[PDB]
Amino acid sequence: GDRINTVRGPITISEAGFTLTHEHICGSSAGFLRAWPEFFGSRAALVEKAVRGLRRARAAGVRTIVDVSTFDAGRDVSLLAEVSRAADVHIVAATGLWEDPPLSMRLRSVEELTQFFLREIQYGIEDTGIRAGIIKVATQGKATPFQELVLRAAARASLATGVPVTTHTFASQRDGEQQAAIFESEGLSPSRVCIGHSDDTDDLSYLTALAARGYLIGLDGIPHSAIGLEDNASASALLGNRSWQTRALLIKALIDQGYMKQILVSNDWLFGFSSYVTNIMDVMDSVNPDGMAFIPLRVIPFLREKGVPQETLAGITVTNPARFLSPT
Amino acid sequence: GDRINTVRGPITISEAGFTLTHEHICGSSAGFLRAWPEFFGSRAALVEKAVRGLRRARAAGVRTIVDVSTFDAGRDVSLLAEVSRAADVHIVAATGLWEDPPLSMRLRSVEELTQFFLREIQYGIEDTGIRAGIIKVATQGKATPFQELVLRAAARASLATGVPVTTHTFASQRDGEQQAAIFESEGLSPSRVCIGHSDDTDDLSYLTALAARGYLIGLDGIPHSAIGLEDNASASALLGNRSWQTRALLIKALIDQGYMKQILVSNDWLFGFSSYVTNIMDVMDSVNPDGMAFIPLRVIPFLREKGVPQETLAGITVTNPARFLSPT
Ligand SMILES: [Zn+2]
Ligand SMILES: [Zn+2]
Ligand SMILES: [Zn+2]
Ligand SMILES: [Zn+2]
Repeated sequence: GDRINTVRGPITISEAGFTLTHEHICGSSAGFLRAWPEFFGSRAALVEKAVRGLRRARAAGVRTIVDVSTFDAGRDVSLLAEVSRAADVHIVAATGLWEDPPLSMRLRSVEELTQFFLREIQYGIEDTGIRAGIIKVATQGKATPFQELVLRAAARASLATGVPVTTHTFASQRDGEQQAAIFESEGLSPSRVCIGHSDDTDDLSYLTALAARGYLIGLDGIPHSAIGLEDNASASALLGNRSWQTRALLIKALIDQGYMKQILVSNDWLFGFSSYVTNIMDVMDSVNPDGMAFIPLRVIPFLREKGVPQETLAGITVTNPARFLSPT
Repeated sequence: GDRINTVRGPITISEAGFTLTHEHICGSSAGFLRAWPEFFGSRAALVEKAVRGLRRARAAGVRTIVDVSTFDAGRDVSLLAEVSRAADVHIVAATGLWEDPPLSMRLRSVEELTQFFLREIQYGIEDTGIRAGIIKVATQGKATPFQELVLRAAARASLATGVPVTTHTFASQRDGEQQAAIFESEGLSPSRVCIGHSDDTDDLSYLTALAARGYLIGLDGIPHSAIGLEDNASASALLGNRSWQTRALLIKALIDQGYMKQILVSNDWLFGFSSYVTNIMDVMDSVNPDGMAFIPLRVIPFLREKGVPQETLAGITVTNPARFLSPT
């Protein structure tokens, strides 16, 4: 209630500080890093790259990241703890399910899924004792029958524990509207939910319809852009053709509409990425060499020059994540 | 070449003895047993159930099982080693990919997949040092583009190492024909391939077309039957409405056609099964309380009473698996 669970234990709300609410140490699949570490060069190479990136983010002012990798995104909390220890950056781990649940998850009931999410929040992840501080869910268009169960189980786990929910959307398909409907049918407060990848769309009617009913809006992929890589079909499909400035200006748009307290900003960066095409991490790193430091080093000064007060940006990067993550 | 790799190290061909060539300790998904052991009651309960079942199989004459669980079927070779040690039954582990590859596998090239399979055969699975003795692959109808890559990578790994390939089919769709075509396009000898779940069909033209060109025929689900459970839709979809006697008589049919040296027989049993509906293991155990001992306790005497000589059944259960598994 007055503590947020991290991969190194509980921290006070004050300790979280500048917080990136949607990040990944490694976007993978369950068991994959253990079974095929050479895909990333080596496990040690992945750790070192992550520690260097988090250290640079910490020098730019970041104090906490929320790693929203789930079980099926290959979340390895022992890896997160090692990297968090070495970089002196808090890492909040996630439960929930992302875009790639295996059969052993896809065949489960809403009650079974709730047990699993509660296990990772209340007891621990695997045998590590590390407890999730957030629940991650996903749709990519209209929800599959199973995804409806996942969203309902996430609501039930959140209602039992006060831990918030954050989502993956196909933003241009307005997924947040169906996600909101399911969450609200289970009695979940919108104040406990971040509708993520919302910077993937320019539709202000969709974004303000979510914000008006109390949802937090995840503008979490600001440096994702393939402008300058139209040659590259896979990178264009993943990153889009909208500039980082266009994405960042949605932060100002929601501020100007009165929603500054409901905005959560992040990079959605990673240090390894096996769940997409080979060498995508190299392509992404050439687009954005600042990595997770892109928000404080480039987005914050950009919004300042566009006239957003520093106090407003401090509220967005410090106050909003603390209010969101604090169990309630 | 003169050794078969098991989860406890290499064994001589003579040590394999009576061998069940298609079995599972636990049909699951990667990482699932680690993340949610309570699904199986407990990890300790799963181990104990498996040790009891293997001990009963050993008392019935079984000396070796081939666990054809892949990475994506949740193969845990440390679990296999513990159960193999406690029951004094050799267990051969598998590499390859089954019906549920995650994104981090599905996006890989044929070259990358070959590296992964070779890793598990030549170096070891995860950090355990345990090496696979067989490569498992799967189609369920016409092969997906990715499944074509898996089959080709399996052929390449087999050609480099001499380790055999065994397959999952939708037998009534005659999957073995396309599997054979892809394998042969890569230069793989049919003598290194078992076309599995072949007892799911009664089509003798399909079965003899595979056997005639040299494939081994996996009659591996003999006790799978939902006769007596027409009420149960999920069990009927999984197990089928053909009797175990009907499946077992395919063994005699292929013997009578001259293929006794190409028949491999098994139960396709499991001690846990999270990749299907909840409580399926209870349903399956009520259908077949003998578990993995069903082949020696019921199928062998049944074929004897139908006139198959004991020497022929000994060739099928001892000689054929040794010839198949011996790297060449
Ligand atoms: Zn996402
Ligand atoms: Zn993400
Ligand atoms: Zn199968
Ligand atoms: Zn099987």
